[PDB]
Amino acid sequence: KYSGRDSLIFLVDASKAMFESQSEDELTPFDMSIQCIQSVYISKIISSDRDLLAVVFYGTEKDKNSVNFKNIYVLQELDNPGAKRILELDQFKGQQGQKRFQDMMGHGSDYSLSEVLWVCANLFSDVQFKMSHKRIMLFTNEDNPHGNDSAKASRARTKAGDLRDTGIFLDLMHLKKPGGFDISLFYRDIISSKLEDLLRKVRAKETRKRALSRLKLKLNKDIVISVGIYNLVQKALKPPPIKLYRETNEPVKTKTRTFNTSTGGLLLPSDTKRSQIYGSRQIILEKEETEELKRFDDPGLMLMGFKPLVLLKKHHYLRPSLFVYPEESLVIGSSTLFSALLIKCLEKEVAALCRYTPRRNIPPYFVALVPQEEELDDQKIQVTPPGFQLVFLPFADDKRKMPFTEKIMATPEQVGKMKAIVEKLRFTYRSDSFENPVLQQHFRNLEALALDLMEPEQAVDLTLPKVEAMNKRLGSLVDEFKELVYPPDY
Amino acid sequence: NKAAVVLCMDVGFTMSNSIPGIESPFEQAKKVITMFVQRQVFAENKDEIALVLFGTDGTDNPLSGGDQYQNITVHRHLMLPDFDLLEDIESKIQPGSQQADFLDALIVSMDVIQHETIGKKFEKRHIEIFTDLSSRFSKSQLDIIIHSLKKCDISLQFFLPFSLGGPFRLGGHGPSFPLKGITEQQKEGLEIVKMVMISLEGEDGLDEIYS
DNA sequence: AATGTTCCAGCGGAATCGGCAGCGGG
DNA sequence: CCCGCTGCCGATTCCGCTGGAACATT
Repeated sequence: KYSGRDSLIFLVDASKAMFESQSEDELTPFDMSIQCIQSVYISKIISSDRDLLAVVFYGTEKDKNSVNFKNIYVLQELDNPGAKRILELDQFKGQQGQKRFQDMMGHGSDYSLSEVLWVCANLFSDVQFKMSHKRIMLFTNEDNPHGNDSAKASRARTKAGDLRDTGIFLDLMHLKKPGGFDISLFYRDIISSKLEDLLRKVRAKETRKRALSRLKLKLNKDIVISVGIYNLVQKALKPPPIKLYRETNEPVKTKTRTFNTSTGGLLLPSDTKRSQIYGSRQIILEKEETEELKRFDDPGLMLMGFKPLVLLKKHHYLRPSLFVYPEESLVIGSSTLFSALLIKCLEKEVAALCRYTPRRNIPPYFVALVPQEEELDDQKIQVTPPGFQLVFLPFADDKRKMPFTEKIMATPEQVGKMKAIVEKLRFTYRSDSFENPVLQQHFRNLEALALDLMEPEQAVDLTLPKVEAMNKRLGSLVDEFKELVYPPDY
Repeated sequence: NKAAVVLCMDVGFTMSNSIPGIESPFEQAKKVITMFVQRQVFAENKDEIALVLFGTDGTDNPLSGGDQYQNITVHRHLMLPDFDLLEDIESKIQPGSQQADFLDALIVSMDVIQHETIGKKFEKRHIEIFTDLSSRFSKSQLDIIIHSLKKCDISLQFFLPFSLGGPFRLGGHGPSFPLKGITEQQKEGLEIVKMVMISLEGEDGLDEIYS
């Protein structure tokens, strides 16, 4: 579902074995889990700040939960992330936080592992939202919570399957007791370490999936196929500021109005017109008139014909491409025509040409529906979906003409040394990972301001060049390029 | 900086002839020129428009020596195009049925350019022609006017009606003349203007000719 | 003055949901 | 004329994208 917010309950182990660092001074696994949950909060508070997150402690001494089982402590009932909750968990970092944990609730007890799963189920079941995925991350290192009891183990397995049928998927990341994954737990039955990503993989991102347009691709008289116009790439930008009242930090509820026809008195949207003063004379017309002089067609795509992909030269770019994909629910059988067009156009290497009109009152604009073929493998590399790509076509004045009065070639021997350099610097472009320095820095400064901790981090700009790396990895050939035919000559 | 365009457009009877069944070349040229001046006026750019009509009723020309330089009226000098210059084309139904020549309008265009290139700096000089190429061409002087074009460093542009060699209405990315739109007088007119323009700067001029 | 950024305004998708009609029974 | 459901369809809320207008800079 579109409005299905994701849920995640953190179930960490506080029994005995995470408050000792296996005779090391590196990190106690309880602290490791708290670090991981801090990371997840700070990630989803700017990535998915509508998902619900919860922290629950088991194996503790005192208890808190809606059922009043012993040794189960729900630190936070599941809800949207916030700074308050990140701080509430931050007070358990390190050994000082370890002893704070010791004194507020206190580790060491006989947990059940079947009451705690029941508490997690109740948490999931007590929220009034549509949930897309229920998932529970179990932070534990112990293998046999049933070391002295088999009835307890059977009840735990029963309740685990009892969770699973209601769509609650338990996944387990084990805090390595000796610091390496050789403790192979036999609980492949209960569950459905891969944890460094969970410490820091996604500094900043977003989540959605939506049409952005539901149009009719009409075959110029009556053959109309409903179709969605998705946005595959968007250029996200920082959230807009909120006007906030100094003395109390409250939203201020702006209100704009126009008045004072030299008198003082509110002007309704009906007693004003729109004018443009050209040369000396002023042209006046009303709001609906100035909305309707840009109106050519109805929303939708209309084929202008077909052109092979070759003669639309791929530097005519002005607007990021969109993605045509068939939508059957509006008019039935559209996907059949869409598939037929996709296959035939791919085999002929011909892209459709349409007159695009996204909204009701907007000038038409020429687009090319370039077919793209879905690619996939055994590994299931679903990195491009089948359908069309709307390349927006410039008209005549979106183009600009340049000086062009310069034509001087270089001798066919500098090309060789530039080839040397470029093959030296040749590198695979990317799959991801050029995150916006401005956006990332904004997020980090905002994190610092909200958690007022120490002072804001410095995002490492992946965009910057590794200048010394290039200089050393080329060595003594760039200077050979500099002075082969053209000295400064003073 | 600035620019100055001196339009010369025909109003002769043959160019303003009756509709064969599609349009009239006078109306098409009027639409093109009104679109040009429309863009200029509403773009609020610092350019001057000097409009002259060849093949008019009278001859309100700065120079009219005897028989030659006739039926040509310099309606506007190089001045900022206002709504007056646009309503003028909107209020110019009269063709003034005296078809005389077009090269006379060209030499008048150079004359007015030199007459008005005073006190106003200009980096570009352009002159536009709209002609059915149906009148008797004048060969009073051709080489010297070419030399004048070369020395004055100006570039012209010639537009001609549908006659170049489906129901072509205005523009449809297709044919220009419906079945056969040219006559031998128009044939030789196209020939002479082509050779003149080629002699001016060659194939680029052959590229700068549009229906 | 040329442009990039910010800001404001407007349109649409999607989910929800309430009541507006029209349609049978009393 | 009532009375009652019950489809269902309109409008709201929430997002999000785009466009237009305003800003500030060399």
